[PDB]
Amino acid sequence: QASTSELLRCLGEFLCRRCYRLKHLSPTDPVLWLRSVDRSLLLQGWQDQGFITPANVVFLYMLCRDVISSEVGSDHELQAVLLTCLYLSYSYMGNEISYPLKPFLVESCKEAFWDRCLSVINLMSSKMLQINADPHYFTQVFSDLKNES
Amino acid sequence: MQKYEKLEKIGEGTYGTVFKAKNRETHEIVALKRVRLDDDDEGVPSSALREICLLKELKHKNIVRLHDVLHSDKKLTLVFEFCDQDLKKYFDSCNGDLDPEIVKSFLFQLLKGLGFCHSRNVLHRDLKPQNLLINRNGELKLANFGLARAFGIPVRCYSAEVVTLWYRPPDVLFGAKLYSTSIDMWSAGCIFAELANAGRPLFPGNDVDDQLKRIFRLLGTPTEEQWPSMTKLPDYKPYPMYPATTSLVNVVPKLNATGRDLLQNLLKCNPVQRISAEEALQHPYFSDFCPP
Ligand SMILES: CC[C@H](CO)Nc1nc(NCc2ccccc2)c2ncn(C(C)C)c2n1
Repeated sequence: QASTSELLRCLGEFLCRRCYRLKHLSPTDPVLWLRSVDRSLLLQGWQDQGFITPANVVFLYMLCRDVISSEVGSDHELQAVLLTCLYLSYSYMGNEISYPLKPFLVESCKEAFWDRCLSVINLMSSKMLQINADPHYFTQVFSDLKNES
Repeated sequence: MQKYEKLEKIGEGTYGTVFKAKNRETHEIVALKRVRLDDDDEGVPSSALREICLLKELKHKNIVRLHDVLHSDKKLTLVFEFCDQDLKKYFDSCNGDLDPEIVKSFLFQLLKGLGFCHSRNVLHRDLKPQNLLINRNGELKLANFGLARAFGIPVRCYSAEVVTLWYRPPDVLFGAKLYSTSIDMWSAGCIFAELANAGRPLFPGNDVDDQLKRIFRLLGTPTEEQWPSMTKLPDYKPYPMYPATTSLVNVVPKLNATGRDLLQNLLKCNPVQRISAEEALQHPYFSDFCPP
């Protein structure tokens, strides 16, 4: 359970449990949305290597567990929120200096995406640093993600 | 914004435009960094969001202060404290001739800001004079965190394409994929040398090979005993052995023996051997000084 595929499944299973209103969501749906972005960035030459690693999935989960409401009303909304969290993980943890917006944007309203970005940073900036600076916090988050299966 | 009156354009940053502005309600002078969100230059918001995330957590007198972030139109405006000049311009204003006490003050303040970043698990990775802001007070502030990152989480590698060439350490020039706080310590040594001379870069190489040669020609070529993992680095190649007997006296004429010793401690080729910011501040070069 330290494989990337296993942890992504754990995240997908967590999202299905969190978002109880989404009756037709598959735990593979988030996995598919994340892999697609990472693959598209590789193929289009934005990165040399894939971003989705075990530690980056732990990071993304840490954002999702605090950001994503149980009251999300659609699968589309979940995707928009999750992809916001993913784009902030790319910007914070990624090895390239810039990532483009296009693969992450699924909404027609661009300004709602940037507003959600700032709202997430306001909530999470401290924890984003802490999970780097505090190895026991990282281990605790990684353990929680595992226990989501 | 609408809360702020634009007074003039300071310049372009790594990802946006920088203005001097006035807060229309408190009358305070600030600096605005404006970032366009409807790009044809596609990745720019990414570095800005990173800067916002880090600077929210880095509140120190020797790190440029982010006050607010506004989202108003198709733009993100970051509101910072205003500083009068950068060190690069300061060098032009004083004909590259700093008094020794200002040399000490600037290094001290740089090391305090850098020590604070390192202790909070942040690497700056773009330490150079233009990223150092100076006040008429004589206060120095580390700015421009767009290339910076948090560190500590398990990672395969970091980018070796960091730091402007002239300020990049030998290990990163040899393609090291993992580095620590040592990366910024080398760059601070490079700045120290500019301060303590005539404000010109110590190692102005034209490419990676030239850069490594410049460094080794002055400092001497490290041996396997001084640096056992040097030959195992991804872009290692054999260099000539230049002697470690070359004097630093004429390279940094504003520095005494104590000053030259601190410089050599920052400019160790083996990153493990480089002095930390915390230890540099305890160096006898700063023992009789002002702030504490
Ligand atoms: C854009 C060029 C200049 C590079 O140092 N950037 C700069 N320069 C600043 N001030 C120095 C300066 C003022 C006027 C002209 C030239 C340089 C400054 N003050 C706050 N900030 C940021 C952190 C928003 C500042 N940024």
